[PDB]
Amino acid sequence: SMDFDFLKNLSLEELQMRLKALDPMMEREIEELRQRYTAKRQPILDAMDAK
Amino acid sequence: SMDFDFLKNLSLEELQMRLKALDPMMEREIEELRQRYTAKRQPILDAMDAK
Repeated sequence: SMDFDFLKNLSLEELQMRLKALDPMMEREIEELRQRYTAKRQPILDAMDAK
Repeated sequence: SMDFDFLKNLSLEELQMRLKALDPMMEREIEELRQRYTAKRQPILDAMDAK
């Protein structure tokens, strides 16, 4: 793949660092997702309150 | 919003159903994040293997 073609040009140490960064990056994305879902919830709550 | 104007129409029962559905929806999106980040590990590992 293109990603492999790019990554093969990096040092081993850089590749090790990139591998280790994935889990914390994913965890931050999950936190972002939770914040986006508060904004999905709110209009529904607002509509309930307007009935 | 046109979305809010839609939601205001809905019965309380319909709003409750939508609010409750957001939980499995968010969890499904967390599962997709897991898949996306595992995609990402593979080419890194492949580039490491190739040294």
